[PDB]
Amino acid sequence: VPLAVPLGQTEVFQALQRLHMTIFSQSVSPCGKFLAAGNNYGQIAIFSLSSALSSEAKEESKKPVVTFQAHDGPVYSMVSTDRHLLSAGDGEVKAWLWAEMLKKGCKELWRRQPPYRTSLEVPEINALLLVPKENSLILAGGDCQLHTMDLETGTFTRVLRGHTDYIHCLALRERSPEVLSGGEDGAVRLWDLRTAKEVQTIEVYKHEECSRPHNGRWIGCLATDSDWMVCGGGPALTLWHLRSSTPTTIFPIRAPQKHVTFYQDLILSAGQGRCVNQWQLSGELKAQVPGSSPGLLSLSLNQQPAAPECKVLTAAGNSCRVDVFTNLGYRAFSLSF
Amino acid sequence: EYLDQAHKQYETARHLPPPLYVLFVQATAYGQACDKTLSVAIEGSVDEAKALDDKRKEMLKRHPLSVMLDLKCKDDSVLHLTFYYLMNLNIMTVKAKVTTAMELITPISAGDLLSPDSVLSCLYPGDHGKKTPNPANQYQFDKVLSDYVLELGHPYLWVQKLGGLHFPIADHSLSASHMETTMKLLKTRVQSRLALHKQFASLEHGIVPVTSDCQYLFPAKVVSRLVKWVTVAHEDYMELHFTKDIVDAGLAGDTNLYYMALIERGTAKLQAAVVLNPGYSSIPPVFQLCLNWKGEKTNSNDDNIRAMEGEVNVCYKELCGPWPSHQLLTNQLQRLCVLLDVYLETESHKEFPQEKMCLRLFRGPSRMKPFKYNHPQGFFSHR
Amino acid sequence: YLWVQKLGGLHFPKEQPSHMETTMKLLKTRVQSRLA
Amino acid sequence: YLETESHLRLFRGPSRMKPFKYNHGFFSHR
Amino acid sequence: ESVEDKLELRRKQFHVLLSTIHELQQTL
Amino acid sequence: SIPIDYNLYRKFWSLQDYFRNPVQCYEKISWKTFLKY
Repeated sequence: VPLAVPLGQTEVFQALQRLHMTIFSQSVSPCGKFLAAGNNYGQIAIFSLSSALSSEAKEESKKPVVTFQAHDGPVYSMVSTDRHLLSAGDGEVKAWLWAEMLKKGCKELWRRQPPYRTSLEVPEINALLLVPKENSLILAGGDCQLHTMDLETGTFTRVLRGHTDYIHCLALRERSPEVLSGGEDGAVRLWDLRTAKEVQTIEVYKHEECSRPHNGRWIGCLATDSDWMVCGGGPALTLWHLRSSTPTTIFPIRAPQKHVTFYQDLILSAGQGRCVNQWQLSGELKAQVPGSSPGLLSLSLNQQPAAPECKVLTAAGNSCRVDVFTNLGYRAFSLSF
Repeated sequence: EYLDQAHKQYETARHLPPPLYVLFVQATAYGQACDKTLSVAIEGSVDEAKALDDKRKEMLKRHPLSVMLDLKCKDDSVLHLTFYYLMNLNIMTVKAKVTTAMELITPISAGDLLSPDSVLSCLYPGDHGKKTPNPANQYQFDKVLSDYVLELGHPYLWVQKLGGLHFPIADHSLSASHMETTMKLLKTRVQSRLALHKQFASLEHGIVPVTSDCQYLFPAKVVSRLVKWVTVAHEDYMELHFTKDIVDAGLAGDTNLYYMALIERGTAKLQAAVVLNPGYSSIPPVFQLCLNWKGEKTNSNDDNIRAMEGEVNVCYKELCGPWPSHQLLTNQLQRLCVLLDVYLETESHKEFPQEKMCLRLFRGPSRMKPFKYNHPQGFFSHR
Repeated sequence: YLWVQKLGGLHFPKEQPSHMETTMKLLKTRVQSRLA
Repeated sequence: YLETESHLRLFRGPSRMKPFKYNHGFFSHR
Repeated sequence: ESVEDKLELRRKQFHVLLSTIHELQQTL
Repeated sequence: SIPIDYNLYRKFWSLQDYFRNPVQCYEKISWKTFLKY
């Protein structure tokens, strides 16, 4: 079972870094062919996903084709555009080109840092929201404030102040409020971009159907179906009806859930457990597919045009490896960092 | 001389085997060149030098001449090496003996630190002391062992590079640089084992021996203390439920020393399994943590346990001090005591009052607790 | 050379395990041989 | 006054002032 | 300096005596 | 196209080839591959 024994100070240190690695973020290329994984140590790996899914595939094809140090602190969030890869690291966002990150140069385009309260902590950036219909980017983190940045020029337009503690996740549903934000304070807030005000607040811990005071009050994940909402984290995995703010159904699971998303007609979830949780919208546990990590922090559906062969579900968390699901009942393989 | 022997040693060294003669010449040259704290001698009888279990005994035939070199270190202690030769196998081996000037009152958990079976086992990374280097001897023994290893000595690779044997005829140029590098490695190894002996003698009394130099690494007040430090066995290490990752990574080999530390606060017990490989102060000990405080908070169901393991294992170079950095294990244990204090005080609800000046309790997606210490202002930040 | 140090008194170990008159006679033969 | 007397910053200003303002949770200067 | 020269002369005389003893042992 | 797990394909039909010849499950290496697959 111990196949590779390191036998050397550098290789023992590399085995210790791989053993203590956490993969926070995932991003996909504009084509389906590449994957990007953010690191505990501020590194970024680039995964040739089409080469991994090919018929000709080697054991060294499940390795980063380009990995590079990109931030001083951990990479908590990535997002991708038509041409760029935006990565939020220590307290600032860097931008990378997909054409140049495969080459030997690996230079950055810009480096933008939002204005702060000048406290001596240099707060994090937990969630990156890429807004269509206008070239914009929403920053959220330990400043407890939502910053809006233009993508063309590095100017910060709106600052939104509704939360008490820091923010974990953002959302988008293309209507009049159009922006959800959930945080450590325990309330999902709605942020109309035109008036730059808060229009609705849903406190999930106040409702006794959802409370669970043992884990605490923190909202880790949000999801939108433009009429519905899935809110999870500390309290419970709950299905809310927007414009009513009523808890419709509860998903009966013990472990706290760090990420949630809408599938075609399923609910995908992952958290402190080992497995990926597939729910039905009524509230019935359809499946639990075991992964290779003891806990998961990120899911990604690679639903991109011009590459139908790169249509997989990728999962990552408290490990140095990424589980790739070519089908939703079993893992096909795993990409080492 | 009271107000020579080299000629008698040359008349004795006339009868040595060629790898033993090359070792004698290079050892005298290195002793006269740089390090005068070295002495060599030849032990044997010149009359024998002039010249199916019986086949096994005559195959494992020791040459009657052997060489014996001893080093003294700056700890009033000496290391004795005796090199033996096997003319039927073309392999030379070594027996070792560490002796100090004092009585050397040993503790219980010291054990295999200075036990002469496994002192010099992994000078270079690996080499195991077990297997024969050249495969021609493996084919010869296949035509016809560890008890004979304990009886005769260990056939390492560095010993045979000292003799001049090149295994893919003795050479002085092959012995030249390898001589100085291996003597420096022996001088570090013996000092490291004596320092670990002193540290274990202190750690069995529940006291973590910290030096006057390392005091800036830690805060002043500490509440958590070490109550048990007991060496365990390999199989006992692999029977533990919370150490599967070390074994599956390939770090829990046979040639390691396995320890159990137990650190407590009020109804809070923390079991820390420790792996040392014999290249200490160059490769750090690896820790695994299991907190039996409420239920069983282990590495698989908690992320702050994994954060403390990352603060101890991966960031170990912050804890190494000067160039003779043999104080690394005590610095890791003291930091892990500090991390247990932080994990118990900064947990949100109250059996443990929070006296830390952290100024922010959680950050990041994993809701991380502050585990980095800042000395000139004295406060805890996040990593 | 090695014979220079054997005349000087220093004895060094060779790689594989009345000097004065012999060395001076070998010098006497070498000079006559080179002149011849 | 009793704990911060010498045998995040202890003194400032020409009069060497001790931190007496509370922040609801650390002490700064006025 | 005079004491060091006398000690060096005694050391050279002892070395010459040791060399003469070595030459006598080599001749015999 | 549809994404295809080729590794499960190759291991599964190699097991099928092992079913078609039961004599092969007496060596060392073939039996080890049979165990893994």
